[PDB]
Amino acid sequence: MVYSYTEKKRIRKDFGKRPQVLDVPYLLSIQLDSFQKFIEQDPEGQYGLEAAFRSVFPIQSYSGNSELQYVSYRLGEPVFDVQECQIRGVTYSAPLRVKLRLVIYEREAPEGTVKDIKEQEVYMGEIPLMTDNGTFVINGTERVIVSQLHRSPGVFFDSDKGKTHSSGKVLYNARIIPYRGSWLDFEFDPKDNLFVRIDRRRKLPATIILRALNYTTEQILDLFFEKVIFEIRDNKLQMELVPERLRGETASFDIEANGKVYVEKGRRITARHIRQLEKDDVKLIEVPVEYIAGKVVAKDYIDESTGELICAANMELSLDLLAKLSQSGHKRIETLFTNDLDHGPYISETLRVDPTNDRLSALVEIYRMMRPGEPPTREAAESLFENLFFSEDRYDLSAVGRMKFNRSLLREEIEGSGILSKDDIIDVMKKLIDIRNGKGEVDDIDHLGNRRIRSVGEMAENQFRVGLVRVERAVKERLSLGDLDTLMPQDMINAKPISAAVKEFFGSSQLSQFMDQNNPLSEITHKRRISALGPGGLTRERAGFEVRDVHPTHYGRVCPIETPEGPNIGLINSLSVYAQTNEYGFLETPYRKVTDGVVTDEIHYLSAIEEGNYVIAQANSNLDEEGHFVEDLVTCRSKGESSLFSRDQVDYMDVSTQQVVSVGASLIPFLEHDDANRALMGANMQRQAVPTLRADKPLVGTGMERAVAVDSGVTAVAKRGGVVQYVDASRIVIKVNEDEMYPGEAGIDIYNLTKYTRSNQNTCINQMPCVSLGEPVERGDVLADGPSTDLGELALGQNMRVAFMPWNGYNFEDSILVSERVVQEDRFTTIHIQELACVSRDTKLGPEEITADIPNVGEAALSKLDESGIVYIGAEVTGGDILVGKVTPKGETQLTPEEKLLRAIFGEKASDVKDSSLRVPNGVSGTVIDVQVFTRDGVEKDKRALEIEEMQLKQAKKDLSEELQILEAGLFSRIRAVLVAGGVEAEKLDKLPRDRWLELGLTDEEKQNQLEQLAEQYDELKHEFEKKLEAKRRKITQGDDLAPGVLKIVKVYLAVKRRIQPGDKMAGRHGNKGVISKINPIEDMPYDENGTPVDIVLNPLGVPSRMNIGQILETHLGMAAKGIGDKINAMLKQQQEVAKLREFIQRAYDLGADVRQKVDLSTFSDEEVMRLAENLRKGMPIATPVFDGAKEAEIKELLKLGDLPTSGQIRLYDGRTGEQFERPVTVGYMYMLKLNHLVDDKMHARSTGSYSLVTQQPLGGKAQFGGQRFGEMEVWALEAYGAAYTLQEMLTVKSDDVNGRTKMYKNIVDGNHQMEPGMPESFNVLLKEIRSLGINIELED
Amino acid sequence: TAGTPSGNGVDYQDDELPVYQGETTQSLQDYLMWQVELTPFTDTDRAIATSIVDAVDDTGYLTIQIEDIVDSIGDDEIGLEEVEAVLKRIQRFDPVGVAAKDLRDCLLIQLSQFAKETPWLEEARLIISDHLDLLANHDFRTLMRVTRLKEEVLKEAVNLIQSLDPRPGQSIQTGEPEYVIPDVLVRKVNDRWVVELNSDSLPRLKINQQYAAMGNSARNDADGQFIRSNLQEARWLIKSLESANDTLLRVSRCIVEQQQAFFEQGEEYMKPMVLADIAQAVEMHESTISRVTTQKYLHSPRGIFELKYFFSSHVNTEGGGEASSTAIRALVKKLIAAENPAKPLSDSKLTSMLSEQGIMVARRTVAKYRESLSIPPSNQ
Amino acid sequence: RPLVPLDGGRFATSDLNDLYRRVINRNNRLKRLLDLAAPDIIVRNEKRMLQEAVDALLDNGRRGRAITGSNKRPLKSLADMIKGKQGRFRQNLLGKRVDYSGRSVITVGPYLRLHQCGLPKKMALELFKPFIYGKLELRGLATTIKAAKKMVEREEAVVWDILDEVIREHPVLLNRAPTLHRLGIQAFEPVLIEGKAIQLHPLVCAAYNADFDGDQMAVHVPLTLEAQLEARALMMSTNNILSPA
DNA sequence: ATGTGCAACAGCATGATCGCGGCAAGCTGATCGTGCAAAAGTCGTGCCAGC
RNA sequence: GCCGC
Ligand SMILES: [Mg+2]
Repeated sequence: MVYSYTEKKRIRKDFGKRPQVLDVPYLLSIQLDSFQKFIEQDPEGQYGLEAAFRSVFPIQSYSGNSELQYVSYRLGEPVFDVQECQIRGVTYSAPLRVKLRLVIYEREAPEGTVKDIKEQEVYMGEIPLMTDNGTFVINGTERVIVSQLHRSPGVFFDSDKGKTHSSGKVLYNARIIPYRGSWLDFEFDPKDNLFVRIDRRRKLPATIILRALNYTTEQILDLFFEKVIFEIRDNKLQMELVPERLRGETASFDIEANGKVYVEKGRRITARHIRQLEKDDVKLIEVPVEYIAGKVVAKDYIDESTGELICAANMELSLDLLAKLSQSGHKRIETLFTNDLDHGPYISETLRVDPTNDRLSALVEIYRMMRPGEPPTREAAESLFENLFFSEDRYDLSAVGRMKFNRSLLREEIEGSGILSKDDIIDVMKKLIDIRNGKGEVDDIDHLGNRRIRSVGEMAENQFRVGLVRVERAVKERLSLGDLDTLMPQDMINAKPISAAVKEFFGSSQLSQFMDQNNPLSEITHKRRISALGPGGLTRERAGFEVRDVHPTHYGRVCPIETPEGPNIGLINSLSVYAQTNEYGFLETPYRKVTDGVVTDEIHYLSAIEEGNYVIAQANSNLDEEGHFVEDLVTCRSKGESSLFSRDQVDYMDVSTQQVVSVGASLIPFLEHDDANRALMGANMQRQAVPTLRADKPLVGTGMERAVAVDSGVTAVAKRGGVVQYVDASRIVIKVNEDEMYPGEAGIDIYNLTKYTRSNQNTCINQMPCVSLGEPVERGDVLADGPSTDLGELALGQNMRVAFMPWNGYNFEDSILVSERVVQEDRFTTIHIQELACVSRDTKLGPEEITADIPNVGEAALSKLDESGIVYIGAEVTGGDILVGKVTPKGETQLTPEEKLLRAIFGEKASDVKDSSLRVPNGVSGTVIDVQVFTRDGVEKDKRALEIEEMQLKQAKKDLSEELQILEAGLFSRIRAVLVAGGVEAEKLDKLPRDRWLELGLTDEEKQNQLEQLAEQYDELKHEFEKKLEAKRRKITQGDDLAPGVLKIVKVYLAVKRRIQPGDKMAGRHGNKGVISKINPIEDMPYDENGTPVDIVLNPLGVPSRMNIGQILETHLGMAAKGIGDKINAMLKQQQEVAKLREFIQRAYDLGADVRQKVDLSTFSDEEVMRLAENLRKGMPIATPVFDGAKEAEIKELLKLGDLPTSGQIRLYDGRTGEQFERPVTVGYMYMLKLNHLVDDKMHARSTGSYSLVTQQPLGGKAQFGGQRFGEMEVWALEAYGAAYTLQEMLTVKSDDVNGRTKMYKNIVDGNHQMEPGMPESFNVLLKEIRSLGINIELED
Repeated sequence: TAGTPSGNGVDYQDDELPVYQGETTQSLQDYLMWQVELTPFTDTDRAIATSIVDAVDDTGYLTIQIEDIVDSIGDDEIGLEEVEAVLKRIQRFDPVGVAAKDLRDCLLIQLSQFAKETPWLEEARLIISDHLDLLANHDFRTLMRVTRLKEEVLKEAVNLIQSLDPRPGQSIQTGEPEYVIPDVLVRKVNDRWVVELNSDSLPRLKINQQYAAMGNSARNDADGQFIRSNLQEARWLIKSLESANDTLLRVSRCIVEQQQAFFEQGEEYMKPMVLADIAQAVEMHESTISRVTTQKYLHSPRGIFELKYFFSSHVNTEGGGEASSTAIRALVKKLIAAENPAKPLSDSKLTSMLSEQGIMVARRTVAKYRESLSIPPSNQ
Repeated sequence: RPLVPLDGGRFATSDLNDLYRRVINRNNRLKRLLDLAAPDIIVRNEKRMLQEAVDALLDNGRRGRAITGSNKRPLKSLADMIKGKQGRFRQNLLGKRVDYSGRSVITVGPYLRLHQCGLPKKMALELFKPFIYGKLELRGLATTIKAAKKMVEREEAVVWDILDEVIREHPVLLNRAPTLHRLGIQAFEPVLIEGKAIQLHPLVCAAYNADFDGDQMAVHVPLTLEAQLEARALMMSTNNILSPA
């Protein structure tokens, strides 16, 4: 109840100090949920394949009265499972079956149909599926897909830092970004002119687009400005009063209110005068005529006498114009505001710049600017403008785009048309003018509320949509030439482009890369990875200093610690433990609701925008029993800041202290005691560890090991756990209990563990059981632990006894000193697996045969080859041994006498057939593990192929017959009970087979009903098992459909053990790394007064400068834990009774200062206590959470419990001199990992090899036997030394002097040591290159 | 595809402007020159060594005569005595026995490099190698009497001789058997033996040509429109490739139509189809069809991988109508192999058997068919 | 300008070959169309085509927004692939790769002198192969070069003895990849050690800016009397003790 | 008092942006038909020399 | 491209 079966075997001592509200999520929910939403059926057309089909289908020809109606779709069962798919090297995918019908409409009768062919489902392409762990097995690989962090479609306003024209003038711009389509932009000139940049083309005034929307000059001036009315009647020339707008202005003359002076000429302009004027109800008042001189007419007043009128908008007025309008009777004149206090002159200047005022003129102008080719004919311009924006299939903002668009402009409605209208462009322009005016502010583009996440499902949906559009384009053509005989497969189903697009996206993309397979931690980290790069992302060199900086919005969403170092720092991030993605695609993080002064248990997920308003408390703020805050003033985040608030002003609380760290950074104990960058290095280095031979749990952990181990999927977890029936190194069979059971056919659970298997990084993957026999298990318990996992806990390192002291300079700088005892116990010894393959491929001259006998090959070479030419399993091959014996034919149809006598003396071939055999590459050694020969259909079966097929059939029958045995035993038990009910012969009945001829008939009812039904069920069971067995046999024995050219394939695996050595690299999980300097003998290492030497010696000089106190704290804590473990081991050694041992374990499990763990041994069974105590001989595995855990006092009392000094330092004696070191030395246990950088892959040397055809210089890199590159800086250094002869021998003799190389080699062999230089080939190549142009360059004498 | 191979070894030169650059390979002649450059030779000796190693074939034997080498030198005091010494020095290089004039010399030099105490050194040094080599080619029943030695000793001397390398210098080759078969013409078995074509890449080429040429033309960055600058080159290329694939498919369909029986039941059922037979079928001239189907290759479950192997005009004056000499040769090979241990296989007897079977062929032709790819089993 | 080989006998033309082929095609078509007395419009178009092909061959990426092809990547013209970054960076002007060069991870040796470094014997016996061949042929252990080569291949004990004899006073020079000043490359006297890691004297780490947490070095052999004297009398670690800045 | 010459400002195109090393991954193709003489090449057939 | 210095 309190603890599960897998946890009662070994309980970590949690230091706690704070309860946990909600548990850590599945840690893999993003990829799983995204692909589930992409794949699963949806009754509505919301998302996925159904959404794409509804987007394109239904489709009809151009008035051809023929349409294809789409109804539902399905995915067929995969033809291979995951394991055999990986072992074969093929893609794991499912066929796509789509059901659609052809309808033929009546030509004579409108809206009538004549035919309706409802043909069955058809096939187009195969959609790859993801495994249970979120991986896409394509081409026999893993190929995880990385999520992308991009800018959400919508509207963004920016100020470009206001430094472009060097005048200090800040420039505002607005951008409209759709999900798919062409961008739109607005910009501000330094002369304050509205300019647009459509599709990033040359800048044009906004007035062309503004007029293209059927907007006249009067209407634009009316909508974009607040027009005022000027009344000139009986020469009074009054003005309407708008005191609200009249804020800043100078009175040109005396201002009187209803004939009484209100404001004098040039009087006070303060708010008091405005308030006094507004208080008095005053009608229109007269003004001096000089004020109207600067005014501009807005409307276009018409003269009632003659058709002539002053329609010149955006123009001032003249003194004669006043008389002209008075003659026409214009009593009221409409003029815009023309006030510059907060508003200003806009839009009008752009209309003055551009004189086009017609929709046709604007359309042709934008057609010329967009397309500088052929001028339009009133149809090209209209159609092109309709295609640019406001087109259903050309321009499209997603629902998130519409949401952001409406929210940024303060519109209540969220949902809306997915295509932009006429009004929103006007609203955007008005908003930009508003920001320029002063009201409003620019938004942050690095704000996490403006950045979205694209997962695998959405990208796959987009690729499928593109492919289906391409298919549709071809489909539309055929319908014009369609008769009634055509069906759906004959209607251009076109699987080719669907499959091509989908496979191109999955197999070859920037965001679909090989997944890391070192540890489960690297797989977990890679799966939940956020990347800013990609197709639609931001490139490395385009990234400024601000996009790769941590933001105050990164709190509970992305980790500020985990990130790559050099190129991609800040561009690749990792999700936090509790972070999850909103419905629209924005990051979220949970918080606890706070009501009054008590924090509640209900949990709300807040995004980046919502959390910006509330006041959020801290996770590590103390609370009372009732939930109230124990102190009045608490620390909170209000708006991107930190300050103290009252106990009542808070609104939310953090769920836990791990909210801001990712999975990788959660496994670092004492993270708060490490420097940020060194902890970054430690977190990045924890993922490069190599799983060892034997797993070893960490003594000082965190408690996240169980979650990482279970959620990664390397282990084997029970799903309907009952009791364990049969155990083996390769199988576990569990008898599911009766309480939960599927009715009928009984049922058992069979788990086939994956033995030694090559991973992506050429490491080893192996699973071994954890249950012994007859041991009851529950659902979710761990049965087998995969690579680097001990009893269901992440264990990717080993517990090393460490002394912090300088030792004769052998730990100088970052080096590490290691004892020989560490080497002897095979710690840090890893298994590496390699795959080698050879293919027999047909040729014109004849087929390629794989045979044991190899011409011109001695008998010693054929010793390790079988009768079929394939190595025996288990043979140890080194150097250049032959693996597969393959012969290539040669062509000769002219039998000359010498070849005739050659054939006479020797075999019929006379060794004409060349040999091309798969040999081990030099420097590679190991034991042959597996051979996986594949053959084509029709070709003769290989001799070993029969043996492998036999073993596969044996395994299938062995794992299939268990359920048959169970079912037949149940049937026999039922028959025995029936015969016991009547006419029981007991042992006499049990002795004869077939229930002693079904116990005759006995009673009529039993014979007619019981015995007959039992016999019928028995026969049906036999027939069912038999058909299933021959189905398995047929599936096993088949000819693999190979490539048209290939004929046979053989794959060979080699496994080798890599031991530790001075060249190897070793590092802890606190950012402290190094290389081994020496493997010291046991008697030379320092020892304490008990004679036990240390295993590792490190330098104290590396602690203070790097600022890692977690190192020392973990060392002390590991020493305390191992002291308690030693006490338990010693007390178990002396055969002490169970009572005292239980008392000691209970005392050790109740330590700490009010921890939240309540483990008690009172309810523990005695055998359970014995097993748990036997599991703590090697140490007590205590756990400290990330930002709360053990303190100095608790560590010291833990030390005092185990009879160890509280200072953490003991007296060491020199193993060489026998003298005691003058000062005490810090000794303890530190968890040390083994990184993937070994000198067996980093040691290289070359004297002579191969050179390129061009420039004749040595090749580069290992596996090609290349030479080290002597770059430009090395030559600069040689020049600065004055070494001219060394430089000359570097440039000519060693690299490019073709004759010089041979001459110098001949001199060296003879012993001359003479140079004889020449002309490098590269200069000749350069001369030929320059001469290949029209330029002549020559070497004059 | 149930089983798919892992990607074959391939690479391309990166971070280097002349992409793919190259990679030097070491051949037999290059290795011989490298060995020559590291031994003390005079200038005349060096010239002779270069001249004689230039003539080394792929198998490691000298193709040109020694007197012809002397004539090639064309200088006095370089008579055959000197070139003989130089060649004999050259022979003892890393592929021991390389640059050998004949088989006898190769065995002599191979046996020379030994402990001089092997059980049958003098037995096969000259009695077997330098003499009665033709006898050793046959059963060598009279060789024991000729050499005055017991047959038991010869039974081990023959094995000792066979222990030597027959063709030294062929273990140095660095070429890779990458001359695999594209099989651009794929074929599967159906109710009518349908024939398809793979590796067309026509949709891919069309898409790439579009996205490049029409992509630049549709792009509005350049002034005007590239309606013919780039758009009207991809169309020409696509049309040419489509026409080529169409005529190839038509020729293949004609070939399978006239040669259905070769693929059905027995393999040796080819009609003697001529170029005019397909020319009239496809209404195209014979020259184009001959140039089209002269190295194109098909992928058949049982038939040969070629498109010219079927094109035979070998009527051979068959009794009933006409026949193909390919089937006649196949039948002769099958019958000759399946015969008595004596295996007479006489040309007259084979011709009589073929005539009885219905193939009216002269006794002199059958000798040519047999000698093309076989030898008479003691028919003389 | 070699053309790339593919699987089978197929050959794929490189970018320069494509440019030359296009220029030749345009020239041939223009020549054949000139003699037909065609209207001047198509003559004008074909002359423009030939000119554009010539500019694309000589200088890609200008006047026509590049030609690209088959991967939506610009084709490499004659000037773009002159030498590395259009200059002389990669395979000329001090960019050469060299023979007699090695590389491995460095560790610390506190027992060393200022002029000594620890050289693995597997890294040796490969850099000093021709010297070992010469010493074997000179001492009479092997007469032919083939015998000496085979004996070195079999790595017998006398081979190790001769290697130790031939390394005696031959200085070797180690450099670290970011060579910032002239002290980033120095000449030491090799000492044969068993293993795979180079043992560097701690006192030169500051000059090298080297630490033992995973760095690597490169080893070059000065195989000439003049080069040996220069490495001993100029670039020895005992020679440079004061920084030249 | 109006017209002409010269210096300055804004816009546009061009060139460059540290090394060294190890996994990796895709292949970058082809082309065209012509219908005919003119040539070279090839096959069914009969010959003499060796056993 | 990923990683190491
Ligand atoms: Mg370092």
